[PDB]
Amino acid sequence: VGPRLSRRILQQARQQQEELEAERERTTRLGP
Amino acid sequence: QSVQVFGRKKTATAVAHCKRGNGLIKVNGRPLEMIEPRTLQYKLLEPVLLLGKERFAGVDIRVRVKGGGHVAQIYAIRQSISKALVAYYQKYVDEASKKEIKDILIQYDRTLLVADPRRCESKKF
Amino acid sequence: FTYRGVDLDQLLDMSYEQLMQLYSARQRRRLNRGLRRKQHSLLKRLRKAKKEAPPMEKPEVVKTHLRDMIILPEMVGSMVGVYNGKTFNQVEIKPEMIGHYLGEFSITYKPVKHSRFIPLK
Amino acid sequence: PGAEYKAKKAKGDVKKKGRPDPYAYIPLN
Amino acid sequence: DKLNNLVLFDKATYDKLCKEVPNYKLITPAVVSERLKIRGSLARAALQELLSKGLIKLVSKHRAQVIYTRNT
Amino acid sequence: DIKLFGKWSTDDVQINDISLQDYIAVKEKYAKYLPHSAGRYAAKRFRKAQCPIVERLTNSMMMHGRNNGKKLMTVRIVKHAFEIIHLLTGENPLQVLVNAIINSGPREDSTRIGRAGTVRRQAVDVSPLRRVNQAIWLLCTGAREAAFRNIKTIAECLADELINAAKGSSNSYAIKKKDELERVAKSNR
Amino acid sequence: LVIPEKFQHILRVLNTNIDGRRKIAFAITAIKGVGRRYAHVVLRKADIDLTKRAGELTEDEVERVITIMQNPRQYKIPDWFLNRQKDVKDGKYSQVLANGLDNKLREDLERLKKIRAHRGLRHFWG
Amino acid sequence: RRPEHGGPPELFYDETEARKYVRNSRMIDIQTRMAGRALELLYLPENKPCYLLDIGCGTGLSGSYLSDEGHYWVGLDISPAMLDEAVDREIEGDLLLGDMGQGIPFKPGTFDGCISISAVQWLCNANKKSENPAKRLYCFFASLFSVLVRGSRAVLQLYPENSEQLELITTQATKAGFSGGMVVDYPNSAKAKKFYLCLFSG
Amino acid sequence: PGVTVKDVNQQEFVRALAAFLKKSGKLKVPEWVDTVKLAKHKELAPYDENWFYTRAASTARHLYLRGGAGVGSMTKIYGGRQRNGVMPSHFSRGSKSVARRVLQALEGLKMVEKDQDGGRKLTPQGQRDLDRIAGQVAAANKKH
RNA sequence: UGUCCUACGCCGGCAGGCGCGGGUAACCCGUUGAACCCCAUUCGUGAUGGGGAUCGGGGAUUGCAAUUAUUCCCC
Ligand SMILES: Nc1ncnc2c1ncn2[C@@H]1O[C@H](CSCC[C@H](N)C(=O)O)[C@@H](O)[C@H]1O
Repeated sequence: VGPRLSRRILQQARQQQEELEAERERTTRLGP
Repeated sequence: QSVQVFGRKKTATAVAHCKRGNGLIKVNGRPLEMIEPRTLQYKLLEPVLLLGKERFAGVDIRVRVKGGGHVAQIYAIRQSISKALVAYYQKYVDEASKKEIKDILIQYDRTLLVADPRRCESKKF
Repeated sequence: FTYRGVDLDQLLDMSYEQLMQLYSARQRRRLNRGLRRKQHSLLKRLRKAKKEAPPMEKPEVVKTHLRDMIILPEMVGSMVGVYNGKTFNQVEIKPEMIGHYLGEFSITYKPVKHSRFIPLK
Repeated sequence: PGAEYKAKKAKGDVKKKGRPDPYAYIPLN
Repeated sequence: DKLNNLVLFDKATYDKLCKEVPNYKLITPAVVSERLKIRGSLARAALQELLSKGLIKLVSKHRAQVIYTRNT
Repeated sequence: DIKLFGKWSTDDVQINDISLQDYIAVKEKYAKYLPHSAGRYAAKRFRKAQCPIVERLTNSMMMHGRNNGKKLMTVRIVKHAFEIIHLLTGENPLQVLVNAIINSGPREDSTRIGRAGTVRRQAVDVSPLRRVNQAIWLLCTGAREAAFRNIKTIAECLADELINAAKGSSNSYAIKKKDELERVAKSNR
Repeated sequence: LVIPEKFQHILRVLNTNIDGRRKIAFAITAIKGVGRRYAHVVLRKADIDLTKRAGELTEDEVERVITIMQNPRQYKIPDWFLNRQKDVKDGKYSQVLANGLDNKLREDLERLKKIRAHRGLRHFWG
Repeated sequence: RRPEHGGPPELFYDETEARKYVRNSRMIDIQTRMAGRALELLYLPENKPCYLLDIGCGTGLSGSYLSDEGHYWVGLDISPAMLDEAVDREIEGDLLLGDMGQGIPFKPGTFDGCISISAVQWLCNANKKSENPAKRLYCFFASLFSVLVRGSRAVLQLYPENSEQLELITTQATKAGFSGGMVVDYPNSAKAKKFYLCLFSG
Repeated sequence: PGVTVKDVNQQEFVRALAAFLKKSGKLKVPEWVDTVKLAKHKELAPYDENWFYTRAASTARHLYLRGGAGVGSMTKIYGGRQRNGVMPSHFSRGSKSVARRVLQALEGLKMVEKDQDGGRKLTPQGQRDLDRIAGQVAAANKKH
């Protein structure tokens, strides 16, 4: 395929996987 | 379990994700019949009409496209939909079904599985 | 005479900061940007020439190179010798030249001003 | 064949003052 | 020569439309205006009238071309 | 059945000319849904003979500069042209089209040669591929110069061009231009 | 529809002929001083349906078009939208249409000639 | 490309080419511009109406320029479509239909001059087996030399495609007894380079 | 099981959404609505007299798709081709005040609020409104 | 592409103003929301709602300075 097209394919194929796995306030205190 | 493929045109790259389902096809979150150039609607529906509505009933495909243009994306969408099914029928259905899908899908139009190796030519001094 | 519905006599009473709206957009920007020392000195020289002149003829001619200085309403009646690069043009400032510059009354260029064979043998 | 009307510094045709506007006459045989 | 197509229906040609145009085998804004000598603005405005009155079947609707047909 | 535009069938199209069977490509293997395919039909000699006949029609209406590139507009036109051809005549618009290519092909042409001044003509015969290359060109320039400045839409100028050519009428631009090419060739044996 | 019984083929507005076949938004543009842009907002302020031709407008609504386009400022036509802004002589905002456009243009020519400006001299010589 | 590549003049200048020739802004300009130079090129005396020949008249643009300058003329052309457009323009002179390769059908010693604006080069090509360029050029100039009165002049504007057509026209012209030369206006320009055969009988 | 915005025709959705906003009567329509071009590259004013509602409807629909859009982002959406006389054409943005006054008008409808990391987004009540109207879009079109 | 690219908020109808941030950069502009293209509306063969030159009046910006129109916008 080549360097430029494959870079966009791999980046796009990764981002479709993440929105399958996807389907608060930070802990300011450390001792409960 | 699922299968993750790609199909391409000049710069319009597609990725398709197919798994068990009831037969819904989505592109960028939209159905296959709402993709914007309605003149080339049959190019989106060729792998569905060639194979039949029953053959796609055991799979749900979700396609993402980025880059290219209005008709370059349609040629990449129809490639990765058909290429996703021939990969899914290979790994989880017997090869006899995969051979007969790959047979009738090449004799119609060779660009549904093997990509077009045409890209813009650069200019040199 | 009226200029923008304002006669000459209270236009002479009128100061600079309320002359802003009576001029056009170009002259309004120029007056905000200020007037340099070159045109302050010239305005005094027209004021001096109008001072000592006899009150029944036009004043003496003032020669200058300032082609880019707009004509304020107090300049009317003056004798300005404006230079086109070759000679000084003597222009008498009528009250109808208020919004205009001085360079366009001394034109720096001249107009341009621009038998077939018949065989015998 | 019209060589006296040819402009040296530019491709085209330049007029002369003694002679008429540019032309070329060649007789027959 | 120059076209002096009418911009509104007179009494003679309005009857000529309502008894002849729904039997042509093709009805189009452009083919009506060539024979009835009317402007194309009314040539399409007369056909949406006939469509609402049910005298004509619609074949295609498009921003560039509109195609109409007889009933039977 | 694979139908053109979803409503035109390629089964019933019968080509009457023996010479043009290999080159008018609309039959069961070349039946496609749309005249858009983006196929590489000009990378090799006689590759375009296998191109479907309607795609060659749409590629030839992309002409005269301002329309160079716009193919989605030309497939729009041939879609509307076939729906008018069915209306006026009543049979398959593909059958009307393949009769037009047959009747608009010059069977004999002339070439221009000249050694010194004397430019004369000799009549030569026309290959079966150029009988199609000339026929599509004459129908497309027939419909283009038909309207260009009147209220007639190109969709119904192209329908009125293909219908007249299939009838063999002299009202066609293609038939009138074909016959004068035949008339010059007869005079220049 | 049909021609009304009181349809006008030619309308006499501001001593020019206004064609009645043309649509009202663009038949008004035949008079000078109004264009495709001024005549659209004038017909919007008059509350006149723009689908009508210029021929079937009756004597009522054709006269309130005139008193709008001759007198625009009391119908909220904004000050920037007028062609004749602050005059040289009497600085006020107006919209000159039929002969006022030609007279103001002529007056702007002879003003530049009398003062012998460069712009007025090159108009004279050219 | 060039109009002569299309075919015979009777078929190329058909009904549809005749219309767009009339409404052709470049054609209306330059056809009369060359006819002004070509009428001036034959040195005929002023204040004297003459009788001229308009060979290859076509639409009659060059014919109308003579009539507006006080002359009278007759036009000879081969295609009926350009002759029909000449009638519709309400021209003054007479019109004749015929091929100048077959001869000009007039009595000897008739015309005070002959005018030609872009018609001559249609004889250097023969699109019939019966036609020969050499004999059709000679049958033109021999009949022209008969019909033209002695001492008169014929000025011919023509559009050659190479150097050989200029030669092949000239030798046929000088073999019928004509004397003169070639007048080239702006001989080293491109748009204004016009060729003029000035021919006169002694 | 409920239909969403993406599952229907976007052209039919704007016609339904603008028809909804007009019937509510709570949009704040500015006074210069009948006298302005809504882009510097236009030759004329909009043909439709109620152009503000369809612009308002198309603003909400575009904010649903990609949130965080400001005034500068929406002038870039609605820009087009400026034919610069005899010079070659270029791309020019829309008019900023029309884009701004729409976003103020949607805020008065309690449909749009500002975003802490940028421009504007949709209200949780806003997205409840648009997804309901997509129900009537598909019911009258896909079920007929 | 860049320390000159710009995001966002407010004002004006537009050119354009005021404020506050990101980015020496596969980090911000920028998911570079480009134009033809696609779908609806009006126009209807008319030098016409094609074509825009040449002009008149006004407004805004950069500059020591805009006159012989720096440039941009409106009628
Ligand atoms: N062999 C021939 N004999 C006579 N006329 C001929 C000819 N070949 C061509 N012509 C004529 O030459 C004409 C050229 S058209 C030019 C005519 C004229 N200059 C005008 O513009 O009005 C055509 O009308 C054609 O009819």
